[PDB]
Amino acid sequence: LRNRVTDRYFRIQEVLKHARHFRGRKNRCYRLAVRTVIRAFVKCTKARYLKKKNMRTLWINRITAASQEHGLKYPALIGNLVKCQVELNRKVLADLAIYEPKTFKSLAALASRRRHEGFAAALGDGKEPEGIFSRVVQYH
Amino acid sequence: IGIRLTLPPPKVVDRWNEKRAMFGVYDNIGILGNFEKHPKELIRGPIWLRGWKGNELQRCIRKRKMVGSRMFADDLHNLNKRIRYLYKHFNRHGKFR
Amino acid sequence: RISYAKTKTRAEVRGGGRKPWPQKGTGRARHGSIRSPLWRGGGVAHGPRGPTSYYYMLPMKVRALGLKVALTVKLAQDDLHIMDSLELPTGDPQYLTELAHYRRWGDSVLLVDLTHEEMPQSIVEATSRLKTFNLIPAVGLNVHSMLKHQTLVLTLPTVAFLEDKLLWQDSRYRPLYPFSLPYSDFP
Amino acid sequence: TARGTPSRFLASVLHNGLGRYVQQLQRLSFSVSRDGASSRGAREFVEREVIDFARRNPGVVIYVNSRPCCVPRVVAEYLNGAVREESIHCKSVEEISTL
Amino acid sequence: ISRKWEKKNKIVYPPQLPGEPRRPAEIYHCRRQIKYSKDKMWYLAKLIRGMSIDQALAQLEFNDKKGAKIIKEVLLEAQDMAVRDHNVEFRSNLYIAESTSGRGQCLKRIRYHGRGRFGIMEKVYCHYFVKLVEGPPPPPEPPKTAVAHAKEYIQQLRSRTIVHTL
Amino acid sequence: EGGQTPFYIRIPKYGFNEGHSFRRQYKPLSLNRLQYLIDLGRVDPSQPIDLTQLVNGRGVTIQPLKRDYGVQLVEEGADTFTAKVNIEVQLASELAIAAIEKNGGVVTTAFYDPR
Amino acid sequence: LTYFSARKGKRKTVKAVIDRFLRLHCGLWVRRKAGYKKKLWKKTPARKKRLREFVFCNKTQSKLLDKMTTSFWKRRNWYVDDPYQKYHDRTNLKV
Amino acid sequence: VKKGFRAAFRFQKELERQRLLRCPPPPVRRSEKPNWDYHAEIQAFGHRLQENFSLDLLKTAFVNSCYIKSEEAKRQQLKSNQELSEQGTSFSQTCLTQFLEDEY
RNA sequence: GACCAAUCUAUCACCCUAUAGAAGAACUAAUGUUAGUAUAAGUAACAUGAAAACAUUCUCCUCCGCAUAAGCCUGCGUCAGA
RNA sequence: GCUAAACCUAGCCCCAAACCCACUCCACCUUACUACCAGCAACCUUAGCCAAACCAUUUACAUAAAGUAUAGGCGAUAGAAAUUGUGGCGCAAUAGAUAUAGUACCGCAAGGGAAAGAUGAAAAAUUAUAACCAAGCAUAAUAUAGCAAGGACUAACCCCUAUACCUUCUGCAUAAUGAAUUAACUAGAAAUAACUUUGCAAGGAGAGCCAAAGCUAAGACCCCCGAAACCAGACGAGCUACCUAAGAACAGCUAAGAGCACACCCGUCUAUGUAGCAAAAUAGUGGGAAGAUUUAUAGGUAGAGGCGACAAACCUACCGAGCCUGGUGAUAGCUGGUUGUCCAAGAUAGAAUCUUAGUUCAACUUUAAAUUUGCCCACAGAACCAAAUCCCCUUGUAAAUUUAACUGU
Ligand SMILES: [Mg+2]
Ligand SMILES: [Mg+2]
Ligand SMILES: [Mg+2]
Ligand SMILES: [Mg+2]
Ligand SMILES: [Mg+2]
Ligand SMILES: [Mg+2]
Ligand SMILES: [Mg+2]
Ligand SMILES: [Mg+2]
Ligand SMILES: [Mg+2]
Ligand SMILES: [Mg+2]
Ligand SMILES: [Mg+2]
Ligand SMILES: [Mg+2]
Ligand SMILES: [Mg+2]
Ligand SMILES: [Mg+2]
Ligand SMILES: [Mg+2]
Ligand SMILES: [Mg+2]
Ligand SMILES: [Mg+2]
Ligand SMILES: [Mg+2]
Ligand SMILES: [Mg+2]
Ligand SMILES: [Mg+2]
Ligand SMILES: [Mg+2]
Ligand SMILES: [Mg+2]
Ligand SMILES: [Mg+2]
Ligand SMILES: [Mg+2]
Ligand SMILES: [Mg+2]
Ligand SMILES: [Mg+2]
Ligand SMILES: [Mg+2]
Ligand SMILES: [Mg+2]
Ligand SMILES: [Mg+2]
Ligand SMILES: [Mg+2]
Ligand SMILES: [Mg+2]
Ligand SMILES: [Mg+2]
Ligand SMILES: [Mg+2]
Ligand SMILES: [Mg+2]
Ligand SMILES: [Mg+2]
Ligand SMILES: [Mg+2]
Repeated sequence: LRNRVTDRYFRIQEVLKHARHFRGRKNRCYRLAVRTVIRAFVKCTKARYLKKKNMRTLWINRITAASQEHGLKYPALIGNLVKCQVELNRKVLADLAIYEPKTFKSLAALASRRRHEGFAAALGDGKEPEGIFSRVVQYH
Repeated sequence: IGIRLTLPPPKVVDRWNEKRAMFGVYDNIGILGNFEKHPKELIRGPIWLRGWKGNELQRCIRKRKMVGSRMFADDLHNLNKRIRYLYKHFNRHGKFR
Repeated sequence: RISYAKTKTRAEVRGGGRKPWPQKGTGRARHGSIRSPLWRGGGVAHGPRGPTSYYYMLPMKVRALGLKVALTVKLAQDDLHIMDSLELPTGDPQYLTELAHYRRWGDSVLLVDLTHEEMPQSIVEATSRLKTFNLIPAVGLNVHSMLKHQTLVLTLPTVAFLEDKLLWQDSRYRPLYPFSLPYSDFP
Repeated sequence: TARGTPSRFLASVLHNGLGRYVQQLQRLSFSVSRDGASSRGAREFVEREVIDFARRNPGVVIYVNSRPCCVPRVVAEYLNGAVREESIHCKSVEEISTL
Repeated sequence: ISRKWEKKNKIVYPPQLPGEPRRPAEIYHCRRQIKYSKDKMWYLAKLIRGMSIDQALAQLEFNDKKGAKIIKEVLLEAQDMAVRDHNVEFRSNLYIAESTSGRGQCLKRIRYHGRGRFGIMEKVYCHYFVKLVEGPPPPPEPPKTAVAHAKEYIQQLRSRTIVHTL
Repeated sequence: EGGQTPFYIRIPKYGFNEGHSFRRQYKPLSLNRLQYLIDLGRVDPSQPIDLTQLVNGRGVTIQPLKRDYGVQLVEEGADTFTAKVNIEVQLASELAIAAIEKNGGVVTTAFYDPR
Repeated sequence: LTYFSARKGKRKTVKAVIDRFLRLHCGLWVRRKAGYKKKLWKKTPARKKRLREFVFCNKTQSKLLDKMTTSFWKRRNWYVDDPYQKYHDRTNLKV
Repeated sequence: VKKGFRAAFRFQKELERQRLLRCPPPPVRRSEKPNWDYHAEIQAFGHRLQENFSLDLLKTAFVNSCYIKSEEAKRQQLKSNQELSEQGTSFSQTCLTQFLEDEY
């Protein structure tokens, strides 16, 4: 032959190194190993958004469970927390609820106070308390 | 397995060989040798071609019309078959037309 | 360069022509003539056919410009050298090698002369027993040999002949017919 | 491909952030080639960048093998014992400096 | 071709010191080219693994199988070599440690079907390896009782940490 | 074109290049070209301006093949022309003939066979 | 079309095009409208006058005719007396 | 016989790596390896911790008694680390006790 | 459009790399071809009449057997090992 | 570790150079390897596939002139002269000649056709290298669940996810074909013309060819396997159909191309067999069995033919006309495939076509370049027998025309 193939086994090894823990011929035969590695890479690249959504849902469920244990709901709690210029993501909320029950208890108390103040305002239109905890701090 | 095991021996190569040290020498004799011999006559190869690029079919027709008078029977038949196949594939089969 | 590789196509291959296992008969893959590129030991589908040749000429002015460029490169690079007569006091390769090493020339000193008939026996014998130094007449000067070697050596007559033959290429009329003809003005 | 690849929890080698800061890089061995077009970048580095790099942090010692090598490599050892033997085959001076 | 089991018998270890164990002597032996299948040889090997040499020979002497006599002769030759060459005093203090049986170099023949066809008839050949280690045989791994299962469950429940957080 | 009458067949025939293999042809020769040649040295006016002199000076490169039987003349450089020399060209017009004669020249015509 | 001949190994020109067309150095192909010599009694004078006039070719048609010809036909035409002498060269053009 | 060479070299390197992975040799001291320095390495180690101290004393602080005995036995065919180590451990214990008493 | 695994050629290299010239220059498939090996699978098919001193005897069947034209060429005798 | 994996040297292709071989001893045209005895032999236009989308006349066997004249269902095409003038940028046992050899094997016949081997200085070295590299197994069998993989997890499973690849077609896991892996072989050769860069310039090229800025030189572009089927001569009546010469067979019983019934000839039916005993077998019921009966031996009838109690049946297992050779690597609007990484632009109104499974033009799309207007645009302008549409300044913008290319729809 003329300048035939002389560097093929290394390609097979590089393709199989990612298949050193599969079942069946997927960890030996190159034909099926190629498709297996391709599918594995595609799924690993597509599962990032799924992982993000799963983590978000898990944090939401944890915060809802903490609120229920403290005596509140997740939507109302989030609304009251947002209605106080106290922006806090869900990860920190879950971490506090897990490793800081007193912090989450104080946060739930503040949320309930804000809820009651908003209800009183909507009922009587203020005049002129405007909620001691309400009244956002203006900026310029 | 397709790949062998033991490496090969040291492929010795004499860069200063008699032909390498004299490769290309005595060429271009026309531009300075008051034009006495064309470089196309320096190459040592076939007799039917010695300074004409051409193509496959053209080279085959050349070899036929220049050596076909003293070629073997089987060789001449194979050359004729090759010429006919090349013609049928070029002047009919292909693309861009 | 003139290639020489030649394969055997499916037609030029010996044997074959029948029809093993008919189409609608056996349940094997459809096949026609044995020795096909899909079989073992058959002919090559596409390959080198006959001895090819990548021959093609270039303008003489392009060659002259290339030679001038090679000369300028060998000169500006502190590699060119001019002499008066390629002679030696004895004619031993050891003496020439020692002189080249002392003068800090290099290893591959390309010596050039003219005529080829006026070569002295001393330098001839000194160069006919080495692998780096080679005696080549001015008539046989190219670019490959100049770029392959390190330094270059020339003499007054060689330089004059080279300059004349490289300047004649400039300021000339059309060839009309091959320059091999006698020509009046041209010698 | 995490299931088929080992993992490790984030941590430090000695909590250098608390007290003093110790350079984790230990030594550097350059295998430059004198005659060879496959180490021009490494040569230019060892010429006009290695001195500045060594003087910018005296807590690291660098060596220069300068042996007949066909592929220039760099051995980056560490205190814990890890070794990162990388290759710098055909690389600009800026790329080698950044690496 | 690849002979190695016969070469393993020439391994040499350095001289042991007084403050060191006895190190049970290992034995290696195998017969090449055996006109027999491989699945039955592996069955016989699995049958003769944890048992000693005496029980192995006793079971082989009453095993209606062609390979039984071959395995018995192989074990007898291995015991003789161990008592003679490898230097071993006790003849019954040897037990089987490893036993396999791989295929050999097979030929090819024709069977001739009832039509214009046929099939390849390979001459299945096999081998037989055995490893006899000095000393008495080890006891069989007893089944884990309920206490072991409870301990494993308690360990698994105690070795669990929070997930997806600090 | 799939089977229909191709475009290059639907057009009828005509005697366009009928006798094209025999129609005499001559390379044009401009008076400005002659003046430029005389000024650049080649084709000196001290000798007859025969076809050999023009071929040597390489002013109008012709070819024996291609049904060419000499060289013709053109009345381009009618003005700013001063050569004064016997010119020999196969064809010539009255305008250029007079333009050359008034300058002291002698216009003539000949016929060169193929060989 | 014959891309490669069987004797010399070169291209071949279709004589039909050479007989039904006319080459010009300017890069255009001249032709003649068909029907200029059949059923002339039923054609109105305007139609007969329009049919007795030459016509040029399109870009694709000109390229096809060129492909069907060789470089030999692209030579000049310094005829002693030809009516198409003032058409081989095109002057006054800006894209 | 494939006309490959670089692929053969890569395969030989892979086989050498596999052999090294098979029977890995014992971990030899880094001092015996080729690329190694003593004075420069000691200076780099001293400058890494960000301070300044004598070099001869630091060198002597690394010489043990068993090492000196082995060197003498080999030569038959540079002080010690007793007082220095004692002072170091005493100072470390005192500092740790003081810190624990001041903070706890 | 930008790169690039393998080879030969001219160039310092020389624990394997660079500049240009060439493609029989780069396989998960063409009921593709060659070589070994899984799959049904140890599944389908299969023979050797009985006792015994291995001398010998017993049970059953037979349209089969004898020599030859056609046809084969040493093809169940001895000697040693399989 | 069983089985395995590599070695490279014998030899092959090209021309470069000469023009080659050929009876020791017997034997060889009769039945070839046969010591021996009365009878004609020779010279033959090659056809055919294929392209014109069929196909009859038609289609090929140093340089320039010139792919010109000329011939041609004047269309697909064919195409002259006078003049001129001693090594491999090769192959290294699936490659190279098929070759260790034209060897068995199919075979009565023409005819087709492969591999043997691997360390070396001593195999008259005992004694083995370093195990490691694919496919099948042992060391080491499985433990809810579901394209065999991911996020993970302190952990294997347990938690959530997602309908194998390629080709076709508007549409896919689809139940449309392809597939058991591994190692080797295996599928884009270039053209008038065009684009980019070198050198000179109204000239260049190492005669010939082109010139109202041109030419030269280089770089870059045109796949494989697959039928039915024809021509000319060999090989084929040892089985089948017919003919020719000389021979053989037909118990017995009842009594004449008579009847039953041995041997014997063929097989109307059942059952088994269906990769079996057999690429056409086993039992009786079946017709004949001194006659149009069967058969041992030899010769003759060969494909546009022979033969034929016509079954258009047979002619060596497949005969609506057996195989081989050389034309045929035939052709083919048709099935299948057409090998490494990454970036960008990238969906078509219709017409013709012995045509709608195919081709061309047009239209869409891509590249380099010169030009200036490209789209919604506002008053208005645009017919007697409803949503609407065309031109359209300022206004948003940056798009549009053309030139030279060429694949793709
Ligand atoms: Mg989200
Ligand atoms: Mg053939
Ligand atoms: Mg072949
Ligand atoms: Mg039609
Ligand atoms: Mg493969
Ligand atoms: Mg299939
Ligand atoms: Mg395949
Ligand atoms: Mg089964
Ligand atoms: Mg029996
Ligand atoms: Mg055809
Ligand atoms: Mg046809
Ligand atoms: Mg002639
Ligand atoms: Mg071969
Ligand atoms: Mg071969
Ligand atoms: Mg394996
Ligand atoms: Mg998976
Ligand atoms: Mg595909
Ligand atoms: Mg397809
Ligand atoms: Mg469709
Ligand atoms: Mg399916
Ligand atoms: Mg121009
Ligand atoms: Mg017969
Ligand atoms: Mg009959
Ligand atoms: Mg019936
Ligand atoms: Mg059946
Ligand atoms: Mg009847
Ligand atoms: Mg009867
Ligand atoms: Mg009777
Ligand atoms: Mg036939
Ligand atoms: Mg064929
Ligand atoms: Mg084909
Ligand atoms: Mg059709
Ligand atoms: Mg299909
Ligand atoms: Mg391929
Ligand atoms: Mg895009
Ligand atoms: Mg029609």
